[PDB]
Amino acid sequence: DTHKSEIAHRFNDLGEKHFKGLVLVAFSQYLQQCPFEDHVKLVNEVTEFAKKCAADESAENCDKSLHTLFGDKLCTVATLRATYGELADCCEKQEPERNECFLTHKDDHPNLPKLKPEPDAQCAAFQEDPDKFLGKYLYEVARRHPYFYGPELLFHAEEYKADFTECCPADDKLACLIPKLDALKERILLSSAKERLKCSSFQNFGERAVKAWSVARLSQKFPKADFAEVSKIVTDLTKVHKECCHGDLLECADDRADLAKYICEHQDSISGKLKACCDKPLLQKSHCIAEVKEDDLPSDLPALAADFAEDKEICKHYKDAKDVFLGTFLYEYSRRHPDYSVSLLLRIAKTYEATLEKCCAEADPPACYRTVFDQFTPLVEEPKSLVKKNCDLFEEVGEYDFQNALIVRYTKKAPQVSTPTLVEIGRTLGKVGSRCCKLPESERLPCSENHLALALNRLCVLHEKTPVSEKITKCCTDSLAERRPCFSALELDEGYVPKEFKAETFTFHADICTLPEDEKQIKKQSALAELVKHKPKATKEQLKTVLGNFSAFVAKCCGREDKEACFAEEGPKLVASSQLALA
Repeated sequence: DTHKSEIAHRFNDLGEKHFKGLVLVAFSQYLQQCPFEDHVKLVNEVTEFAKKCAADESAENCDKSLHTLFGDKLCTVATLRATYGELADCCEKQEPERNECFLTHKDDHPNLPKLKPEPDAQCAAFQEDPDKFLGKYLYEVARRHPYFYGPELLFHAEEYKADFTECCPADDKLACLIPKLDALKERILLSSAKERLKCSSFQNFGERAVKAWSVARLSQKFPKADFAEVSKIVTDLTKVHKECCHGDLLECADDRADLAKYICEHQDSISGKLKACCDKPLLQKSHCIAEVKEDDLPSDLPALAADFAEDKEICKHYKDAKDVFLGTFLYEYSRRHPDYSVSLLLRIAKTYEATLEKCCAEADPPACYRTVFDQFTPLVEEPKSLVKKNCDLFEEVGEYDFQNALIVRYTKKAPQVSTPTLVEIGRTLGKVGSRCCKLPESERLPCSENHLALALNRLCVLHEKTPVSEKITKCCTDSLAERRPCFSALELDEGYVPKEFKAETFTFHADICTLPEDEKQIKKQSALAELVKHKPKATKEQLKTVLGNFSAFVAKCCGREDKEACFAEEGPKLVASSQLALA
């Protein structure tokens, strides 16, 4: 078989730490609400069985697929029906039905307590049992991010470990640690969103979309890599993420390490950016490769016209070599467009395709498609200008205000979406501005739009469980490449029924005062979303004014000796008048 004992195989390939680590992740992700130590128990159990199997691969049940095994193990959890009404059902199922059911049950918004950099308790529990602590952390993250890129989560566990290692004996324990952990969780959220997108793309669009994505993306990254090489990496990487996305984390990690190895063996024909990565220890390397910056364009990028616009037998290649020719196009076009977002590239590929599909059905395809690259211009311009308008706004207005505009913007598009989601999305989209907008300008488009894809996908993912808007559905389930334009193209449904006004929603209390700023913002942005839901027609500018008024009022009442009296005295008036200020 593919390996006598997949479990042994993986155990042997990954080694215990990573294997347990990934099993922990795998398990945490599948069974998100389970006590950490029950996951540890299961991981141990499975790891134990790994070890037995590694010792005797012909042992009873060592033959079983990883999933049967892990599904089996998960299905043994105590409170299975209790904790996971859904999952129990899954457990009656054989693989892969069972895994599929299990994945489906994966909760993308388990809304678990926020992992708070709690330096003392954490440093303590890390100093007590760094293994349990990192485990916990894998668990905490995995369960919060049921699709987090397993291997990556082990890598992040290292950073998490490295953070605590650096910061625990420091006198300045909080201020060594909180920013690291803050950054880590951000890196986590982003990585998570990245992997979520990958996984969503598999789920929702299939491997070919993931592939085309990865082609576009790895072409950008590895522009000096030949197509074959990109393709190879894409196939492998797709497999990696397919596995990971399917909770086949061991395979995923193992394949990933294979891939990293492969990439590092081939770094010279892949990218000079890999050298840094390929010098790194395993997880770092893989991480580094995953996150690798795009290589310099090779100075021998081929003119694309010749093959892709001018070549007379394009239709022929298009007909008998579609995937490849398009893949090639995508590769070629993407490697020379690190300045475009992947989805843009994919849209461009789709237009390229559509244009061949058009041109080749016509009388002189060549005269039709010779202008094929020219049809990319509008595809380019739209996101470029959206990125500009957004960076401009962002620049002008700053993250929170930008988030607010985004919250308004998305709440308008999708007012049925839960406030927290809307806030989350607009918040994340604002973090996109902050991330992307400050980048060298040619990086903002790919940045914004790539990151936008992450956040939309987040919304989409959320929308999967909690479908509230067909328009979201449509945007989420139509072309992944079009998803961002689709969302961008959303505006307010002049159908949507303003959410009934509930004063309390905008009623602030002094509790807000003790909130960290991001939570006060969230509270404001939540009210803001709510202001929008209630007054969908209210312009962002009215909303901004009103939120302004709310913020001021909050700021003021928080600064009052009697915070609550302030909120109590002044809130309702503002709540009432706010409404006047809207639609």
